[PDB]
Amino acid sequence: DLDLAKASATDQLKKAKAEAQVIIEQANKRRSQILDEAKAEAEQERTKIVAQ
Amino acid sequence: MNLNATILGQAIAFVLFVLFAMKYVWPPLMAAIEKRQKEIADGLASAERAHK
Repeated sequence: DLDLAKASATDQLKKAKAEAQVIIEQANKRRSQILDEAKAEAEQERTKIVAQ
Repeated sequence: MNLNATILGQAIAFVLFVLFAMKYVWPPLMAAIEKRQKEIADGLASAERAHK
């Protein structure tokens, strides 16, 4: 029981520590994706309107 | 039957046996079984604490 408890504690700590970091990093990736998309499409729209 | 001064010599023998047994005999015994019970109980307690 002592061995199972220590092993499970380490396993769950490692898993949560990895998963939360992954989630936050990919949230930063999504934020950057949205920012880049907006930055490109702003000038795309302006370039359409001037030709109009 | 007939009372005799044997009443006194056995009174010496009895007190001598009582003193020697009280000092040396009892304290070493009963330690081992208590140690067994404490080992089982503390192993259970520690395992259940780690389970919690």
